[PDB]
Amino acid sequence: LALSLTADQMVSALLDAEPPILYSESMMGLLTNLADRELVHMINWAKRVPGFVDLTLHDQVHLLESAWLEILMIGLVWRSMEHPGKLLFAPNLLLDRNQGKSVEGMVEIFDMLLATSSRFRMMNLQGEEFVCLKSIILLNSGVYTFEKDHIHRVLDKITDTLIHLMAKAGLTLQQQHQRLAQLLLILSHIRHMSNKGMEHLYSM
Amino acid sequence: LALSLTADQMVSALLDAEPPILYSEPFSEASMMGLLTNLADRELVHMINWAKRVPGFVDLTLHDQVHLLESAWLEILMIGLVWRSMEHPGKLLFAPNLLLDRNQGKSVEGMVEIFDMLLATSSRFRMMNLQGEEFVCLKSIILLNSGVYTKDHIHRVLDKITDTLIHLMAKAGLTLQQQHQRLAQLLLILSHIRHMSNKGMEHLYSM
Ligand SMILES: COCc1cc(O)cc2c1O[C@@H](c1ccc(O)cc1)[C@H]1CCC[C@@H]21
Ligand SMILES: COCc1cc(O)cc2c1O[C@@H](c1ccc(O)cc1)[C@H]1CCC[C@@H]21
Repeated sequence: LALSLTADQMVSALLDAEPPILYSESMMGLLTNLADRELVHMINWAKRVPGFVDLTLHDQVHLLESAWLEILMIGLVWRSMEHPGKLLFAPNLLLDRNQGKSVEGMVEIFDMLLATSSRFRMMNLQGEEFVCLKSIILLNSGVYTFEKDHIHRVLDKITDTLIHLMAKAGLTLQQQHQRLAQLLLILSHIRHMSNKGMEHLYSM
Repeated sequence: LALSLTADQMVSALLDAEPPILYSEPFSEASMMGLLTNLADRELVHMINWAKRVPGFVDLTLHDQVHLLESAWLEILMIGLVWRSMEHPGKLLFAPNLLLDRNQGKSVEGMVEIFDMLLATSSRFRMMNLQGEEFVCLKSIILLNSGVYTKDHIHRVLDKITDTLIHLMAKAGLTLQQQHQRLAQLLLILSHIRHMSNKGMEHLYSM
């Protein structure tokens, strides 16, 4: 199972499962087109998430319907870290705050996205950490609105992994749990952005 | 000065700051909505007082104090609700003289879903053996984290609360591994309370 993998194997597995950075092929049409092409990859990525495929098809689908937008958003935020003030939706679709105002109600979400991006930059989020957070989001957003014990052992597994990475990075015990906490609190914001995002979508 | 408190002082200050449990005054969609809102308005007053006793909160500008309370008040009301609904399986203790089960949620249009979410969370708390000391720490984190990205001072209090939480677990006898694992389970649930607050605002803003 996934419960038997070591911290290094979990990370290595997660890294190798990573989806590719897709390209942007009226504003909304590009984002939905890009988002929809991204969705196909997400699914195949989910199946590579240790612990995921051990669930019933119904649960696998419930977990994806629940977190797909948070997942797209954390990926968006991730590739935007080295472009302060901008959101890199795709290598050929990097938009800034002003371009957001273009669509109705999008400036509020952009600012939250940029803010979450600064936070990651300010924190120096590592790629190894990032893939862990993304998996935690997958297994955690639909888990309370549903197996369950399995999901919780896997989440503890990823937590161990996260801590393991910090230990190796050289952080002290106290820094380790302080960072884990900071990283996890950010998921609340991502959850919040996803909710706003859904509202913005449903109104179209 | 709040950044100078020890894990034990932090706990004491938080438990002392705790606001009181209020009482409410078949239900129709109209009266039930009035009972809940009346209770909420009265609770909000004590929350603001409680907010001011949260280490580092008053050190913030008035504009930031208002932003934090404005974005987190429902999450705070709901975590309090979930907390006092632990011992009452399948029910929500909005107040002693107001314990509603899921069926009394259908009374209001589209509230039964918020109800199921709230109840599930209550189960998770019960299931996790959530302790009052841990509970006051989460509530505080909720307050300070809800609008922090929409600052340096705020993150130190948070780190202070993280250490307290761990401290509480260490004393309880959990191994280092169990400490980090429990810390995560607790924090991942704030993600769900956030969602509930969000669906809650939608429902409230809907009428
Ligand atoms: C960004 O504002 C949220 C947002 C608001 C909205 O009304 C519509 C959309 C939004 O994010 C876009 C997105 C595209 C690619 C990504 O990697 C992430 C998100 C797509 C996702 C679904 C429709 C469209
Ligand atoms: C199902 O609750 C969501 C909910 C939906 C809604 O449309 C209206 C309300 C709700 O929660 C109630 C609540 C009252 C006391 C508490 O301790 C916690 C929540 C109050 C809070 C603001 C208006 C009312």
